[PDB]
Amino acid sequence: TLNGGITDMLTELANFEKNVSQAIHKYNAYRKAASVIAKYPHKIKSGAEAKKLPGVGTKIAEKIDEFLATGKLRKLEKIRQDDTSSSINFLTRVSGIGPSAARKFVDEGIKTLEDLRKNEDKLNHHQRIGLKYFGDFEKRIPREEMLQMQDIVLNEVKKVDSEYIATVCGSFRRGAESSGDMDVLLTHPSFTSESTKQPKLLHQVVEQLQKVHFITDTLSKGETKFMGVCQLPSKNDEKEYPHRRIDIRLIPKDQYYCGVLYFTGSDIFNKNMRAHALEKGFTINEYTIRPLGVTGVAGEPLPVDSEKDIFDYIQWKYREPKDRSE
DNA sequence: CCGACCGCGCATCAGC
DNA sequence: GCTGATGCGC
DNA sequence: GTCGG
Ligand SMILES: Nc1nc2c(ncn2[C@H]2C[C@H](O)[C@@H](COP(=O)(O)CP(=O)(O)OP(=O)(O)O)O2)c(=O)[nH]1
Ligand SMILES: [Mg+2]
Ligand SMILES: [Mg+2]
Ligand code: NA
Ligand code: NA
Repeated sequence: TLNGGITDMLTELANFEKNVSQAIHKYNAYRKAASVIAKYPHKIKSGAEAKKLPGVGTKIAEKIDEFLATGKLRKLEKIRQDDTSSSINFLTRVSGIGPSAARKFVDEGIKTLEDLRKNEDKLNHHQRIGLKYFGDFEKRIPREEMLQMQDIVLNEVKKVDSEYIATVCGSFRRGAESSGDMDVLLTHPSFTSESTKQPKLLHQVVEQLQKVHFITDTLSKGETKFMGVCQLPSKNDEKEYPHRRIDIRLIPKDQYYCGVLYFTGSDIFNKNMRAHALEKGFTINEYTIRPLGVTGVAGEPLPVDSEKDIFDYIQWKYREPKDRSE
């Protein structure tokens, strides 16, 4: 990682605009620029060299100049002194508290972790679990645990039916040696884009993962999506593993390829692929890649039998999971 | 200039 | 109760 | 904040 200083600074700036300014376009601008800079294999030596990058414009470039000259931006160091902004930033780091609730709590005089662990009657279920596992959720998962976690889920799924197919995606499918969480894609033949043949098809999986105590908390559940907590088992007098965010996404089997494409990401990569789908005359979601007419008409689902079928439509040579860590 | 800047599932609230 | 907008997350 | 047209 060649320009950690610059990319860090942009991530700070991005977080501030999102959490404190509630300026979601400025946030996505910083996030893009942080991404392209994070991928560029020269060590940036001036703001001018960095303005040659796309998504880096003038205001970023002058920030990049001030930061190599001094190791800092005073904008950020002011943001770091201001008690109210700092407190907001900090509360967003609890899962389920975003910019709106972070500022509400700070206006209510709730600004630190103690205050939360005392006004829980003001937290909803998600925020409650979030603070409960606050330290754990800040920790990364070494890939070796991801593999450990992978065996449990995939084998517990064949127990409910051997026609379930599960594919870990997220940063694990991109090849990271550490992940924020585990993201799991769920396929069954009896749930095409049409027949809801067997209901509770995703509840089946979840409940079985709860029997064997792999899943231990729930942030949200639905026919298509489960956000919860999981924990690896440990040996005698072996200390416990940290509790981990787990996401499970059930998707029609005949739309699998747009499922993995969505779920391996990254999130920025999907924004750039989907924005480029739009320039080429298509729209892409988790389910389909559709044509557009000059009239805002989301056209008719187009046939894909490979991930690369998606790329060819928008005229992209295939990028391997390792290369979409944008 | 300035319009666009990804697309969706779930929880919760307001309003009726 | 539903519907529609909003927060928050993937 | 940055970009295409
Ligand atoms: N289109 C789109 N896809 C997204 C978005 N956010 C996530 N995804 C897709 C792509 C994303 O890869 C996947 C899971 O998102 P996470 O688990 O939150 C982040 P991951 O990439 O796994 O990295 P980690 O921090 O966990 O190490 O859903 C989004 O905003 N938009
Ligand atoms: Mg992930
Ligand atoms: Mg996830
Ligand atoms: Na530029
Ligand atoms: Na949060």
